[PDB]
Amino acid sequence: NLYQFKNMIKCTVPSRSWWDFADYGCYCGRGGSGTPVDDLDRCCQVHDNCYNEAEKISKCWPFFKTYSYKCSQGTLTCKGGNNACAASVCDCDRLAAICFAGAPYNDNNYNIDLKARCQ
Amino acid sequence: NLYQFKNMIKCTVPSRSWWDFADYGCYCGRGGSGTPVDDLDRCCQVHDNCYNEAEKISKCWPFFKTYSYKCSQGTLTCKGGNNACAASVCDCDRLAAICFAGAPYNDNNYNIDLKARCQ
Amino acid sequence: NLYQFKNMIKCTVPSRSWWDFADYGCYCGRGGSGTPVDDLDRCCQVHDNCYNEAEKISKCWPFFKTYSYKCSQGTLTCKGGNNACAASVCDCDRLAAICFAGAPYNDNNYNIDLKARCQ
Ligand SMILES: CN(C)c1ccc(O)c2c1C[C@H]1C[C@H]3[C@H](N(C)C)C(O)=C(C(N)=O)C(=O)[C@@]3(O)C(O)=C1C2=O
Ligand SMILES: CN(C)c1ccc(O)c2c1C[C@H]1C[C@H]3[C@H](N(C)C)C(O)=C(C(N)=O)C(=O)[C@@]3(O)C(O)=C1C2=O
Ligand SMILES: CN(C)c1ccc(O)c2c1C[C@H]1C[C@H]3[C@H](N(C)C)C(O)=C(C(N)=O)C(=O)[C@@]3(O)C(O)=C1C2=O
Ligand SMILES: [Ca+2]
Ligand SMILES: [Ca+2]
Ligand SMILES: [Ca+2]
Repeated sequence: NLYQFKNMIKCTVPSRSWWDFADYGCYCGRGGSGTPVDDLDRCCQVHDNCYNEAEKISKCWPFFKTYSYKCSQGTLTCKGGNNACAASVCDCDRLAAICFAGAPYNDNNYNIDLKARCQ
Repeated sequence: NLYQFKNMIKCTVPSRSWWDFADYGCYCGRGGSGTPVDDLDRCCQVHDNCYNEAEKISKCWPFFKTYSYKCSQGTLTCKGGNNACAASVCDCDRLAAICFAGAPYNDNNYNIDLKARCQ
Repeated sequence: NLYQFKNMIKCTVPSRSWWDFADYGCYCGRGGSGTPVDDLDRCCQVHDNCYNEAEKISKCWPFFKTYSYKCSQGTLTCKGGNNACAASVCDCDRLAAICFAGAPYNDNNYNIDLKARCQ
């Protein structure tokens, strides 16, 4: 669920606030419309796409779905007892958190004008 | 719930992203403040009002409330086994999805400045 | 949960829409980044901090967590049957609602540019 995604990002990107990723580029916090502004934005687009696949599972609602995972010393693991939806959502979150850690954060892409950038 | 509202909009407006309706005018994604910018915005105001009525049911929390419905060939039906809250929320969503399909989407009303338009 | 926070604000600030507080300053609707714009924004920062403490309880997810409370004649009380998470979240919400009632609302701080104000 949303909180667990936040916590995964805290796990792999402890130096950044959740808020920095919650309104960034055309896709971080969003979906659809536009050319990704940079590589971090592309992480987010990939995450959105991953959630769309997870949503093909009936009643699978990624931001609402609780899953089981562990953050240990900056490493994320999704636990085996997750149901199909939980497992899928957990992996989407994990892969994104890892992607975010590697992508450089561009201050110029925070809280951008969607009309200007994302058509 | 929120996902189900998204899916209803996908049912009746399959050519548009959810994101296009998630920050539009003074009311799509919002409520209160302002004169609706256009007829689509008015759909959203009506939807907000509908949710306010549903919220008169104790512990009825529209964006969180799961309901039962079916999208078939672009037609939405709310199912009979819904509890009072579920039934009300489902109908609010259905009527809005239908409203959105008919209202023309004005690019100039996406992601507008609320201070400029919605006081 | 989020709806209950909204309702608490309705209890102590019945003359204002929820939407007025949902995107105000650097912290109302947000967290991290920036110097609070005014005393109301400081209420919100305090609320965010309070939620961070509540989140130290395992699986305590403030915006998702249902709690028991009563609004009577503009006075909020958190009820005794709340679990640890519910109790903590309820108090965070209560204290914020009270803070919001006392803090003057500055129209110039609604829906501000985060890049301009909150770095
Ligand atoms: C619309 N989408 C399917 C859902 C469904 C259920 C939800 O519970 C939510 C969303 C959207 C997401 C978007 C995310 C996005 N970001 C990842 C932080 C984001 O753009 C914000 C934001 N800062 O506006 C959210 O509202 C957000 O945090 C959020 O609270 C959401 C949320 O609460
Ligand atoms: C405040 N309101 C009562 C609630 C309660 C519970 C929720 O779970 C949520 C809301 C607000 C709604 C607003 C809607 C709005 N829209 C319909 C997409 C919207 O303005 C956004 C947005 N793009 O900022 C959301 O955060 C939003 O999608 C959302 O995620 C919400 C949401 O997650
Ligand atoms: C990210 N944060 C941990 C969560 C977790 C679960 C949630 O269900 C939600 C959030 C963020 C909050 C932010 C709040 C904020 N405000 C208090 C209204 C806010 O900035 C908005 C907004 N207008 O964009 C929300 O999306 C918001 O209403 C919301 O719907 C949230 C929400 O739905
Ligand atoms: Ca590159
Ligand atoms: Ca008209
Ligand atoms: Ca002061």
